[PDB]
Amino acid sequence: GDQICIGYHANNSTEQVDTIMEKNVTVTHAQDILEKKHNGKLCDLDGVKPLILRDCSVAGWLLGNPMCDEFINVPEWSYIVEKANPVNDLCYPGDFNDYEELKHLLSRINHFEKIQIIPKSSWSSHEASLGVSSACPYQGKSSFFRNVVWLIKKNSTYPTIKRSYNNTNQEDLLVLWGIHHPNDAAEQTKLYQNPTTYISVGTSTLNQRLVPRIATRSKVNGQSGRMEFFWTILKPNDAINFESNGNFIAPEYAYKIVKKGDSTIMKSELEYGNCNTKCQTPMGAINSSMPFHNIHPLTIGECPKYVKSNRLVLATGLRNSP
Amino acid sequence: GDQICIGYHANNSTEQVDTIMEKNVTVTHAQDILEKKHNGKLCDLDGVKPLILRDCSVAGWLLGNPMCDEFINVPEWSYIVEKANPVNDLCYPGDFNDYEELKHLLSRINHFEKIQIIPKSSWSSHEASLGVSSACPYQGKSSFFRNVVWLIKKNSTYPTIKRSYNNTNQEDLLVLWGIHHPNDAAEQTKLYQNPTTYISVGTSTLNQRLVPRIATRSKVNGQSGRMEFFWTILKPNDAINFESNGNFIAPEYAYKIVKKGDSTIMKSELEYGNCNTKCQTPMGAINSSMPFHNIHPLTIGECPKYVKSNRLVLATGLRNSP
Amino acid sequence: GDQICIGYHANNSTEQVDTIMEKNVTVTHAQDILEKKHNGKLCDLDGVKPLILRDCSVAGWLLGNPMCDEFINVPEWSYIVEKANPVNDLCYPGDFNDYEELKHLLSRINHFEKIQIIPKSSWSSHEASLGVSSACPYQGKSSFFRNVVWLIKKNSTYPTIKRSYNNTNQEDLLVLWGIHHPNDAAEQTKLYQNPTTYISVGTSTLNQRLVPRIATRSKVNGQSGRMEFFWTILKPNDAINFESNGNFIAPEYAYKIVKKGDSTIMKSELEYGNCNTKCQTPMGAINSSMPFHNIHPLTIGECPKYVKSNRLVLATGLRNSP
Amino acid sequence: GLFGAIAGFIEGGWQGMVDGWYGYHHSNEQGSGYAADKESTQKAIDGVTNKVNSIIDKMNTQFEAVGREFNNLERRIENLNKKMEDGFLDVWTYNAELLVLMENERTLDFHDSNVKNLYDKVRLQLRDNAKELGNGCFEFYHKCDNECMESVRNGTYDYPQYSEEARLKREEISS
Amino acid sequence: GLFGAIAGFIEGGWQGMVDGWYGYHHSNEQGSGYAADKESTQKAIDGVTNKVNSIIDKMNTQFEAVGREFNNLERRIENLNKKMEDGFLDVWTYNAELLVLMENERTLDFHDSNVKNLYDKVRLQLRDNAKELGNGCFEFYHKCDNECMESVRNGTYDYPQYSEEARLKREEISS
Amino acid sequence: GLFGAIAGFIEGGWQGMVDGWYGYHHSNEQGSGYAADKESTQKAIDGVTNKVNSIIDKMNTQFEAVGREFNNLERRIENLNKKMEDGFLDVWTYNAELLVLMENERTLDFHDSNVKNLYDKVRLQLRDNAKELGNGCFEFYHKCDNECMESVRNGTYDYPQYSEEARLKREEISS
Ligand SMILES: *[C@@H]1O[C@H](CO)[C@@H](O[C@@H]2O[C@H](CO)[C@@H](O[C@@H]3O[C@H](CO)[C@@H](O)[C@H](O)[C@@H]3O)[C@H](O)[C@H]2NC(C)=O)[C@H](O)[C@H]1NC(C)=O
Ligand SMILES: *[C@@H]1O[C@H](CO)[C@@H](O[C@@H]2O[C@H](CO)[C@@H](O[C@@H]3O[C@H](CO)[C@@H](O)[C@H](O)[C@@H]3O)[C@H](O)[C@H]2NC(C)=O)[C@H](O)[C@H]1NC(C)=O
Ligand SMILES: *C1O[C@H](CO)[C@@H](O[C@@H]2O[C@H](CO)[C@@H](O)[C@H](O)[C@H]2NC(C)=O)[C@H](O)[C@H]1NC(C)=O
Ligand SMILES: *[C@@H]1O[C@H](CO)[C@@H](O[C@@H]2O[C@H](CO)[C@@H](O)[C@H](O)[C@H]2NC(C)=O)[C@H](O)[C@H]1NC(C)=O
Ligand SMILES: *[C@@H]1O[C@H](CO)[C@@H](O[C@@H]2O[C@H](CO)[C@@H](O)[C@H](O)[C@H]2NC(C)=O)[C@H](O)[C@H]1NC(C)=O
Ligand SMILES: *[C@@H]1O[C@H](CO)[C@@H](O[C@@H]2O[C@H](CO)[C@@H](O)[C@H](O)[C@H]2NC(C)=O)[C@H](O)[C@H]1NC(C)=O
Repeated sequence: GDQICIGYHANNSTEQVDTIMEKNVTVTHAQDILEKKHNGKLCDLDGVKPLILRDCSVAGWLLGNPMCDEFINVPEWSYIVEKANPVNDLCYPGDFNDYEELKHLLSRINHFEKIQIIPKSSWSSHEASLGVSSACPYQGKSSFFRNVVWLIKKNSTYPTIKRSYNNTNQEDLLVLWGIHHPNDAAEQTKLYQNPTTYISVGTSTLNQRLVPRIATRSKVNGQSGRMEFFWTILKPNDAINFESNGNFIAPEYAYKIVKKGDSTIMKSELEYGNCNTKCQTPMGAINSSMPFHNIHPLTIGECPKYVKSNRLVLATGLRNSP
Repeated sequence: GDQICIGYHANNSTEQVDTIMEKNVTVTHAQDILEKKHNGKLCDLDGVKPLILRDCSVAGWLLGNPMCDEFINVPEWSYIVEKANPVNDLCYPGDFNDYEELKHLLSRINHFEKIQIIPKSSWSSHEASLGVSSACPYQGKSSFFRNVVWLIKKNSTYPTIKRSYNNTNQEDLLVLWGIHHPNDAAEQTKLYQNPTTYISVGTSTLNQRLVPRIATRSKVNGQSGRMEFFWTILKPNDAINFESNGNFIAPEYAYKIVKKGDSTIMKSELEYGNCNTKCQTPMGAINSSMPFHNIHPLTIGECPKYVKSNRLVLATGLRNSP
Repeated sequence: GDQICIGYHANNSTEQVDTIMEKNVTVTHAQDILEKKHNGKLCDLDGVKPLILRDCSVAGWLLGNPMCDEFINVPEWSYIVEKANPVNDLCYPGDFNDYEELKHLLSRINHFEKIQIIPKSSWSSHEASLGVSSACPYQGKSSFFRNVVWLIKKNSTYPTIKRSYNNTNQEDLLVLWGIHHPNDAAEQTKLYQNPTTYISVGTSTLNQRLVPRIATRSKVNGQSGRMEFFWTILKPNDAINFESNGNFIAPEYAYKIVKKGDSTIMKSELEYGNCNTKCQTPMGAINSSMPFHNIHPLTIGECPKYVKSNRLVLATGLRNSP
Repeated sequence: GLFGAIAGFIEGGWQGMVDGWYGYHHSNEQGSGYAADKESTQKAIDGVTNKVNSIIDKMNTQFEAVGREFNNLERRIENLNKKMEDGFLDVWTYNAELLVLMENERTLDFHDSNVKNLYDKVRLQLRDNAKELGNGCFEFYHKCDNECMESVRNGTYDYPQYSEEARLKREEISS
Repeated sequence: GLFGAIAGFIEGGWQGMVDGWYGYHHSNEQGSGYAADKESTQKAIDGVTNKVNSIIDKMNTQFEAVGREFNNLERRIENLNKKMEDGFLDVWTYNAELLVLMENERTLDFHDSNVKNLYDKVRLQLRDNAKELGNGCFEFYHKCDNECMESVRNGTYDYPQYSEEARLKREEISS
Repeated sequence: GLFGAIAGFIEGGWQGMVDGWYGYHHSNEQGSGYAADKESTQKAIDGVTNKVNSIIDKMNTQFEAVGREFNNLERRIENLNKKMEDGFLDVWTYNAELLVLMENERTLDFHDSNVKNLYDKVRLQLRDNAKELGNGCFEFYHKCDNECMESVRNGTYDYPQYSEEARLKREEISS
């Protein structure tokens, strides 16, 4: 007689697959659902560069830490990248108020521009160029934050400062200032004449009065004094008024800012690689299509769901067993 | 010979369905799983009305903003509805302490009743009926929050206030008070004789001392002064003691309150429609049965899970293809 | 002729199972997927005991509440257990700053040891052994927190305290201090000579100045005064400086602390049962294998997902119907 | 259809049948017609309804929840909440979609299965007393009437009755 | 049962069988009895166990977590946490319940499938050397004994042996 | 394989076939060979691809999100976030793994199903004009050629043509 026989394909494939009821099943064709490849660099998010502070904290950068720079004349960014432990933070020891909140606000910026709000030389009846310490060494010469001024008494006098700035720009503006909390009463008189002192700042919103807190503390970068910093967004048509009797660290520069979206600060020791993704990782970018990845939990972007496994291998073909 | 043939139903249905392996499959009968219908009104939650503040913030309401009313003489509510940007907030510019927390506390109330705690006329040796401003215009006449009193010096004197109230009701009661932070020293003396001043409030829990903060600020509703408010729950048997030398904005009314559960503040421009649901939405109520909806994420009640899709259509019948 | 018939198993099982399409289906063999058994005691997490405060709040324990003890000379723990409403908290009424955050920090500790930081007898020119009240009755004799000293004027004088401690240990150390907020001016003078008063504490981090707040309050455990407490972690090489004029509640003891992980505070009325698990529950431990349990939501450990159901019964055998 | 039913031997389903979901179509010497099968159709309705219901009823955990509440100095927390809401949206959206896809498939196969069941019940009830056409149809080796086909639906067709009428009628067609 | 097995031609399963899950029941000229099939029953146990295990083993992600921690000026956040806990409970509760429902269904069908597999293996091994009763039972055209049915289980039944014994025995019944 | 196909009557699949996934293997009087079936193989490719795609495409909700941001006096909140992230990882990890497991199973059964479909299409097209070997193979009662098997694939095999050639050839083998 004559025959016909029905059969199925089989090839030289050795790729295994798992089943609800069976393990290590040899299959004709298979498809990995799980992304495992990254590119080991930092990239633009949707064609917008990150802000990569190299050895600086955000604080370090915003205040002018002498060892950081103001070279971050990048007008716009999509996310910020700090190192694990940036080396350049507050050269002069101190504190920064609502730092994290400020960091979050700054994580993604549509426009950012540095403006000389109160110019270093307009302090006619106070000493502007002397507030300088070995805690912030610039080039062997001792120094201090660039974007902020440490005012000292002129002659043996510190007149009450009364001074304000109208935001006549259209952009919101971020403004910063600080107090010096000296170590002791002598140190007070030496820097500012007056024993009792205050800074008061008012906005349409802000209503603060700082008062220096004198106390023996431990030296930090050789300094037992402390610097405490403060900020706000000054709204387009508003005005900020400062008034001090003196422990005042005056703004010099402030930032025009246009904020149109949030992101986060990423921690990575990687460097920029001219490059773009829709999804970024402290270990590198992902050119995603898979709905799952196992690279790293702390992503930024439109990413595959992060998963804890090595294999998500889906069966295309059939039971290809020798 | 004779026949019998087995076949299946087919009708004039054109409703399509999707399958893991097939798209646009024509089917005999089908069932939508996804709720899409709302009724465009705000309704009671389980037969309990919401509190709909019309043009008032909660703050505006609680303090007596002149343009708000005390007509919110509804005893009980299940959730609150503020507008996006209520027009009547703090007529006199200022701040409210732990405002959100208090909003959250107030979002759902079992009983609520306004009680005269310290009568506006018991201030014999201070001026009670003068604390009034053009920032809170009532009917052309200028004025001020209703539920709270802005005490001014009588003759040229402001005796130290010592004053307390025992909560002798069974209900917790919510109590509110403020400081005035004047613009300058002259303004201080004008309203209150004394240059140095304080309010201190004590409970079995609260232990505060406020001190007015003088500063040049920008005018807001024509005022560069500020009002700062504060609150607590005064427990049934307890007692609150006020003492001031004077920048004191004294309670007149406080609120009996019985809290038996939480909800939230909803933002909607809709109005009440006499009506009931088990699930509400800023765009309207849902008479739910389906396990999924796509109307709006910000719901209140027992809701179908909110989902991002148009079709969750489940196959009832079979392959009805022409 | 001769026969063979194909059939399937059937036994005397009456265990039912449910199906997407069928309910109450009788089955040959079945497997429960849902854990329901606990052992009704508290156990070590991975061989590390919990800290079971019996009638004491953490505050009560940390401060030396006389009715608590310092018997908690257990050097390490994996989680803390407080009762719902511990009876022994702040015998002297008052407040504890960042109490929850401290609780959280303490929930799991690698090493913990109590060190005499500023010894009770080193107060030569102040009264150390008098700060005692009936609010903290010890054995009929009235008394006060053990780990902290309530300094009073000697003769009729309270010299300004200037005093510091260097952390020369390798371990971080947790330090605590308080202010006393008297009821009135007379009470002030009585305890400390000086009418105007401050405590200021400084670290490489901490920069605080406290000022007692005088006010009529309600008696609590017969006391209208109040005690406010504060804390920090003093870093290995750092130093804490105290300076007071006097409403100071001085540390006597502080804690060396090595933190290598977090957990939480569990609320339970249960007692220790010598015993171990990888997963604990206020109602008892679970020896888990199942991927789901329905015992209790507030677990600590590596647990099965908590679920709302009684039956997760999976079919092993087949349709065993009589 | 997987079970050789819908996409297989039975090409197209009879619209002429309103009775139920599954059924028969006779063409005997009286006339012709279609009366649906009932235990089958009934067990299916039950099953589909049940599937729909359990898909609804097993969520019967949901409970009271809410909308959104932080000031613009708590933006990190607002973000926290966004993520969480966002994440649940991603889970539920994905699950619901695939749940539907998967169950829709199993449904259409469930029907095919039953059809083949019904086909095979008839087939076995009358071994070689009938011819297997391949259209999903059976031709009788003997003559048959209306009352005749009642037992066919019943499950009370008697093989040894019309066997020798078929057996001789079978050899007549042979060669 | 979907494959015509349990709810179909084999009405009821033999309790008399303890050997395994699936099997045979002979009634030859020696006597009668039931010895279960082994490769089949074994492959099933394997499968079911495996399903149970993977359902357990694939969660093997869970890890350290906790209970609850905000004061009453942090109620908004307490609510945030509630929502999240609540939302996970709704997810897990729903999935687990439907997982069981769906997989239970597939299980009972998996058994039906194997039964029909076993039925059809026997059926094909001996084409027209046996009669198809419809009770899930086969009658031999020839005589058979105990050693005879070993090859039947084995899969070593020889068709061309008892063919002409059946072939003549088939025409004897015909007419 | 559940449908008696892969683990059943067809032991092993032909590697000799590159054409497609499913097919035939003739051994007529010209020679022998295997040309795959196309509508079947095509409908399968479509189906599998579709499954893969929908598994990818139905997540098409994801959107912008982020990393980690609280100071060490906000540890309780850091914990809150951890739990949330952790919880999502547990959800996705479990779902993905089981999804794959379940769908892998349904895939391998889907193939078995189609094979049996194809087997049964051939089988019915030519009732007793062919012999059912049991190897998944059919032997013709008559002689057959290459052009002969085109209609066999086509679905245009004519039964009443070679019926009496089979019928007489059937009795010749009988006894
Ligand atoms: C910062 O300076 C700006 C600009 O000088 C101030 O806003 C300005 O204030 C003027 C005059 O007060 C405003 O003009 C006013 O407009 C309304 C109608 O809109 C009119 O009825 C008034 O009579 C008045 O003319 C306007 O907003 C703006 N001036 C212009 C021409 O742009 C702002 O007040 C300053 N910041 C603060 C808070 O002091
Ligand atoms: C807390 O007390 C410890 C005591 O061990 C202090 O650490 C010590 O600090 C001194 C400086 O104050 C260091 O001495 C220095 O040593 C170099 C030579 O090695 C010498 O030329 C300098 O004159 C200088 O004084 C010493 O290295 C260091 N010892 C240790 C063990 O680290 C610590 O500074 C105290 N905390 C503070 C900041 O008060
Ligand atoms: C507020 O007044 C209430 C109501 O009278 C006081 O409660 C009484 O106070 C006495 C005095 O100690 C106690 O016997 C009981 O607590 C209460 N008696 C009754 C019959 O209620 C309460 O003391 C007052 N609160 C304060 C802070 O003084
Ligand atoms: C199932 O197959 C996989 C093959 O990938 C097995 O994984 C083994 O793990 C070792 C490491 O010990 C690898 O080097 C090999 O790929 C695998 N071993 C061998 C010898 O094949 C897995 O262990 C196998 N069986 C099961 C289910 O445990
Ligand atoms: C099958 O599904 C939908 C629904 O019918 C189709 O959406 C259509 O898109 C194409 C043009 O892109 C048109 O045929 C129709 O006008 C659309 N229908 C709608 C949404 O009304 C879908 O494209 C169909 N299949 C494909 C891939 O074309
Ligand atoms: C399927 O069977 C279960 C067996 O537990 C039934 O459970 C009963 O539920 C009722 C509620 O109406 C209780 O009063 C009984 O205590 C339970 N029965 C017993 C004694 O086992 C369940 O109701 C059944 N499902 C349905 C509704 O058919």
